[PDB]
Amino acid sequence: KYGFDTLQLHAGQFVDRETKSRAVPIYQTTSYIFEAADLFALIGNPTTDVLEKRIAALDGGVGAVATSSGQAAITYAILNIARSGDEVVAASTLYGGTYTLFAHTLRKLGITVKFVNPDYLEEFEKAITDKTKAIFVETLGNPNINIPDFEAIAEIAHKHGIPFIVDNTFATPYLFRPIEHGADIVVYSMTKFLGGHGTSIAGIVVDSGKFEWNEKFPDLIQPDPSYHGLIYTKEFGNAAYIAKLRLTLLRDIGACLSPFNSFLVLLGVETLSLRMQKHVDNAMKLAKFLNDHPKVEWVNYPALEGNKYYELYKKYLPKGPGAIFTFGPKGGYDAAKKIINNVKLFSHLANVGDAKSLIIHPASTTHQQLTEEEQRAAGVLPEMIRLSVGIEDIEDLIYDIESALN
Amino acid sequence: KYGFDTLQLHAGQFVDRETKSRAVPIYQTTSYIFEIGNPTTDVLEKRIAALDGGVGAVATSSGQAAITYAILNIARSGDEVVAASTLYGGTYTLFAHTLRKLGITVKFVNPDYLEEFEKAITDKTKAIFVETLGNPNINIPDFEAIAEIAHKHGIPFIVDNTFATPYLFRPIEHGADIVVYSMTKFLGGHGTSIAGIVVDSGKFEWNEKFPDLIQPDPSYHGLIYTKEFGNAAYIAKLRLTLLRDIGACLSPFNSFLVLLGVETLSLRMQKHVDNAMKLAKFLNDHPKVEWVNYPALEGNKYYELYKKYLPKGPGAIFTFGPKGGYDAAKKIINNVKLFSHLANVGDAKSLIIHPASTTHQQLTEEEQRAAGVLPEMIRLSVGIEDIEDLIYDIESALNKVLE
Amino acid sequence: KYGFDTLQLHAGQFVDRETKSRAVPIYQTTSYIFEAADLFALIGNPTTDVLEKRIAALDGGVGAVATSSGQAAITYAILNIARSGDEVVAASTLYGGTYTLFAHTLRKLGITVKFVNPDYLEEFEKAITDKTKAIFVETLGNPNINIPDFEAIAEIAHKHGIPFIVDNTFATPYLFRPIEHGADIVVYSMTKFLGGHGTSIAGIVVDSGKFEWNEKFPDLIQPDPSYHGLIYTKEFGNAAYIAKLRLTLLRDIGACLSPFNSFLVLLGVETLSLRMQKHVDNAMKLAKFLNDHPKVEWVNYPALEGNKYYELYKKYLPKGPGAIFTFGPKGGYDAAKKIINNVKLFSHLANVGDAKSLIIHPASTTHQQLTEEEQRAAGVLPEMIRLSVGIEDIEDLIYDIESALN
Amino acid sequence: KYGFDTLQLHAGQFVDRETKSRAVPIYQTTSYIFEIGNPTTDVLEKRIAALDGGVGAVATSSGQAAITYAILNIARSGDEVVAASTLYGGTYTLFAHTLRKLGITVKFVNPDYLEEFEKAITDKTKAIFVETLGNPNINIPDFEAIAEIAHKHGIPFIVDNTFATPYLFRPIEHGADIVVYSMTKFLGGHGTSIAGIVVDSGKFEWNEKFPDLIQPDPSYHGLIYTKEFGNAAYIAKLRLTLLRDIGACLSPFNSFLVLLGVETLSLRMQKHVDNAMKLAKFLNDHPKVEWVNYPALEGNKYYELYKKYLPKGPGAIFTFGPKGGYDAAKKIINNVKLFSHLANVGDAKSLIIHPASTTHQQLTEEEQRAAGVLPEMIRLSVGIEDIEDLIYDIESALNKVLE
Repeated sequence: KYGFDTLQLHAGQFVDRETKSRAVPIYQTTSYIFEAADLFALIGNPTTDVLEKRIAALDGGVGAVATSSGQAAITYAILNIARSGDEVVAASTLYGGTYTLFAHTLRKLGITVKFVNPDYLEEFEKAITDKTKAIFVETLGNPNINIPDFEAIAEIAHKHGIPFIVDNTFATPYLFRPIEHGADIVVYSMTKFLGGHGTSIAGIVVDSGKFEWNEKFPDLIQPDPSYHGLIYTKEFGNAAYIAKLRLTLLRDIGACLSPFNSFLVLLGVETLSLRMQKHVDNAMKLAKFLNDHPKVEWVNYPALEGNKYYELYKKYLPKGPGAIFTFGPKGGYDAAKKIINNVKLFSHLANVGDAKSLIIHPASTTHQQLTEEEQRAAGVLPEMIRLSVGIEDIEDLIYDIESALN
Repeated sequence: KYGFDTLQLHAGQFVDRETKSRAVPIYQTTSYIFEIGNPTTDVLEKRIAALDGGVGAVATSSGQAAITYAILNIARSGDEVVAASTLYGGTYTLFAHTLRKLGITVKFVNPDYLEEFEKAITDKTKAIFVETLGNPNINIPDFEAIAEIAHKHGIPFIVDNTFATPYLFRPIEHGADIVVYSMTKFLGGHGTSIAGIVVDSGKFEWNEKFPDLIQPDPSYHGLIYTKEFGNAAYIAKLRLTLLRDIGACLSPFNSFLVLLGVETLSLRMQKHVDNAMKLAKFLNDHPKVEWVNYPALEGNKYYELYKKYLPKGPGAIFTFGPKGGYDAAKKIINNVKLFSHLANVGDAKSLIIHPASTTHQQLTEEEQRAAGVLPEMIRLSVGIEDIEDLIYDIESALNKVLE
Repeated sequence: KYGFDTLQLHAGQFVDRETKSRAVPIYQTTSYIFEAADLFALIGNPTTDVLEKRIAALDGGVGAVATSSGQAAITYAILNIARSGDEVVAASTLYGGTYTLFAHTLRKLGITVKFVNPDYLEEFEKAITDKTKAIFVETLGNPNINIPDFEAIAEIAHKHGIPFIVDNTFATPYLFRPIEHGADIVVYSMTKFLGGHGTSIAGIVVDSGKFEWNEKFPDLIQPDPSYHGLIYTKEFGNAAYIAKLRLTLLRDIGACLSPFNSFLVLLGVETLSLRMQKHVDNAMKLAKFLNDHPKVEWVNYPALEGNKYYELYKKYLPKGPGAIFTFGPKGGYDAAKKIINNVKLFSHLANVGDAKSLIIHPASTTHQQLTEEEQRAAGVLPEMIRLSVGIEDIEDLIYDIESALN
Repeated sequence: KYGFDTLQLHAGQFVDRETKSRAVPIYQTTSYIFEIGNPTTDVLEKRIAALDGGVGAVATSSGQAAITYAILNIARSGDEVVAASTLYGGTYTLFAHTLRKLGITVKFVNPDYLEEFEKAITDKTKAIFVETLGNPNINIPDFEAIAEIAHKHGIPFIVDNTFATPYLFRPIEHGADIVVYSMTKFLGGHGTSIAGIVVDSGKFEWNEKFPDLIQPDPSYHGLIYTKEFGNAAYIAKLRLTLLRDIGACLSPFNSFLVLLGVETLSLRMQKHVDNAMKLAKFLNDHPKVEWVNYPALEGNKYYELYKKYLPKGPGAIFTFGPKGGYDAAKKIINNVKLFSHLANVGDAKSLIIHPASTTHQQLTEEEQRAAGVLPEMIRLSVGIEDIEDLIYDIESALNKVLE
């Protein structure tokens, strides 16, 4: 039973018996020489396999599959247990890319995603049908930074015999271990905080090994004709789901992570606890600064007294409810734009989860094509600025924003 | 108007206005500051487009992803694709299992029988799909003939050109509308990087069978692709919808490494087919070899189609069968010192596999032969080694086999 | 005036005007297209240039040249101001690679290095001649972890008109800024703590711009015939030394850093303050644990009350005197070897400065070919174990060593 | 006993017993656990050794470092080297400035005059140094003749073979004892990675002039190199002393990228000299061209030496001079669209420079000509583009020049 800081440094890392190299070698190879039939009768990469086993260990899961992106990890997590004609219940407060994946791309493939408001538990239960195969929520939703009641939602999932999937991108295992709170599957965009340096697009699917695969999931308990009548729950025990994801979806769609990307993401995971503790300390200080400023109208961060999600922050995310929060300057839309155009240290771009501090005015950029009614419905107000708080000196971040506010 | 060797080295490559670097910088970044795609990857997309005579291309994380994207861009649950039975094992499973689960029924036809294609097409069919050189029979389909059958029914002709590359065959010149590659193989050429790509000709006029291309897309703010992008509608939809939503994107580093391979494509591919033909000949005359299946051998069913569609040489992959059966094959596999025993093809290095004692051992002798795998079949991917050393290595192995 | 944490993240990083990429692009290129004569009439790489400017900023210097290794950085730092027939005064308590460079490789090139005992200041002064061109010391010497009196040694250097060069590899700018204490040139093996992940061999030379180049350094104040009578102190102002190092030694010997290596080292520098604070907190706790253990004879770490360098730790290295220290188990040579062979978390290898914890018994490995008299003279005792304390959980490192001790 | 194309692809490359990966893994590590060098870099060292017929090689961070190491391994303060005057500008400055400061006097001789070599040798001389194809005159020295002069005086013959590579010339077959390369150039071939290498023949018997090789080394625990390593004494000393002490080591990543280039060396280098010769011919007949200097042109002073030492083609670099002087040269440089204006050579891409208006503009017309740079001299590095496109680009540029 090693601590978090040991595990983020060492977990899944065997020493190569050829060279004995201390660093993980970059196995930039398409293929491997055979001993051959027993390999195919029962793919992967040895660099990636370290990152896979490391994330599994940090979340306390049985195994993981890395993918080329967060988007591909989400796609794979659903398509592994949902076929044409099936349904998924999802929180409405999703990442834009997740919404369009769910509402459009998947809908065309015959998977119907029913969006509910995650603050209302009755709405989850009321949306479940015979066809429903999973409940999906984000740890901290977009763009509102809402925290769902994980245990309550998990009780609903399990009562109906479906898995609970949590996208934990905004927190990482350092701030929240969804499997400790009823989650059966965890997904990340490792592109964001897990990777940490804005270098490498990557995703991963983590299986708890805690879900009893039932008659609602026949492809997991019945002969697979692609592997000559292999039963995943017989051959792979509690790891049936993640084995099937590798052997079917990674084999067939091939959203695979380059070993070079796995390598770079591992450099980030090596410092995860250190980066994430600095992220949250900086976010809370900057949130408390803006929430007392005369040029600021409102601040939306769960750790601020009065926020609807304050009691859910203290229960589920005691170390800090991520490092992303929104605020509204006084002066509306035109004031927000002046702030974007006057910051010198915050970087103006659409992404979150870099070591560097990030700013965006979604109403003047990402959401500019939509009406204000459409923007408000999507959780975007005219004055709303989103911060992704990096690991710079907090005095420099306060100075930069305070200077723009003036 | 530049020639193949110039484009393979220069096409899609701008000089950066910051540094003016002559090499393609590796933009290993997640994000860009404001005043989708990647500038390293962009060079490779334009380069493959230019080499095939296409209007544009989208890079993917694998050939498998390129094929998936290429179909999913124009087919949804309840639609159909007509594909050749002669598919790489991974394409067959994608089509017959994964796309089936997504409610897309793929109808398999014997690509020797042009009529078998016309029969398989229905109202709901959205494309015809074939490989230039089929797995594992090394069969050349009648492209022009199949393209006419597709165009008669107002649907695109999709060609997997992995085994040929644009140097040996440009499917667009012979009626293909979309071209897909596993760049993992010969385009890459060095066995380092897994990559795919979809290439749009921009020749096909999209109709009422492809509504998401001619009608407004809710997915991208009520935009019409044919209106905004003209002949580039298909490749734009693929990027803006599937590459965004499913995100099977290619590493900038992998793009860098595939570009390095593409700079020598004409050079490598010429040596490949020069080595492949000499070795195919050698084995065809050897008294311990029962049969060799390579279309450039006189008597092969696909010789005229080689001389027509693939005059420079019909790829560098062929299947030979030793007198001696499974045992002889196993013995040759276990005795080669230069040929590398693995499951991939398309490396600069010569590769060998005996599917019957490896990949296809779980199937019965009957189930094997039903998938076009003979018990005695050895597949070769012929590398750019000295042909004398390759002949010697195989001849040395053949001398450990009985008569 | 930005803080350390901002500078380690942002310093030297311009946004590319082509792509606007937030991450530093890897410019893996041998050459660049011309506008051409004015370029050569007045080389480098744009990825490396970020790392160069970043380290200069963290040390408060005027500029830096990255090299292929710490060894090449030291070679370049001496050869830039010392020719055949010249001399250097160096502390005896040097890295093995530095000693052999100084005693053998350089001696053959006609540069005579006079070794003094750095604890005795009179010995520095007594070793200086008309031919002497520099004093060289390590921040924390090998293998004894000795701290020189930087200011006192710097007063001696400057009294005689020679620069003071400090190898700061074991501390990094987070724990010690040698230029604040009289140093004119700083060198690092970025291979070690600066890089932080045991991935990339790299070195760097940092010029203070604070040394008035005098008649003892004619190549810096007189026409250079290689650049058609260019005078470095005229053309490059206070940056004469580092400009000459680039234009002569990097051009002629070509110990250049791959842009890929510069990239990876920058990923490490991004988290330098966070990694180094964890390194020192872990080292002090493990040092205090061993220094009170009944199975341990002695512990040599400056931060322990009683150590000769305790008063010099508190003055020069208040945050913590690096993360490398030696100890002697009771039971001598054979006990030390049992410890090496029984640790499961500490990695057995010759290097220092990884995120991972490192152990070596120099008398049974690195120094095995030498006599005990020869070993003792080199500062190696039979029982001496060297630890490089990583950033794992301190409970796991204590458990691992405590288990071996038993 | 394998041929060049097989070795360039396979030599020095083991299958890893952990993963059995077919590609050379990138061992981007500082350190290794106990039960100097790098296993990625090791493959490249053995591969270049095998290609030249050498006993071993040491990779360096640059050609400049390889040359430095190669000299410093057998010379110290107070010694001498005899080098050709015809050196790449960087070698000249290393020799005449940096090595001078380290008390090593380099004596420069006109390599056309075999006698000028014998005169320059003294008691204190430790090597003879030349480039296969000199800069910028493209002169071929009489290797065998110079090797005899070196061996008569009991000193090694060192050849910079950067411009040829082992495919076009193996200096060891013509009397060289040490071979150095800038792998940055043609060995690399893709303009991505700066790298050098020293190759030891193991043919030279070290004598009392080289004491640190025949006597005990204090530096490495009183070991004698000739006793412990036999014929590999020189290359072992270089690794164990200079690579350790000065640490100009090659990135494992750079080693990976140079290996990818070396896999196609025979293929690229053949196209280079096929393009170089056609274009040299074209310019030699063009009425706006006064002179072309390439040894494969009949009438050139080095034609017989080409036909002897370099039958496949005397590299792909040559100097031409337009009728019109400095101005015409500047005009051609400013009008080319395919040739890239930069200071390097040895890329797959065609390169051009006009040293007189660029690298050598600070010198007077007199000081230029003294360094073998004519005011009208244009140097070309001829790439692997279609020769038609290269001819066209130059002809197009020549049509913006007056008569």
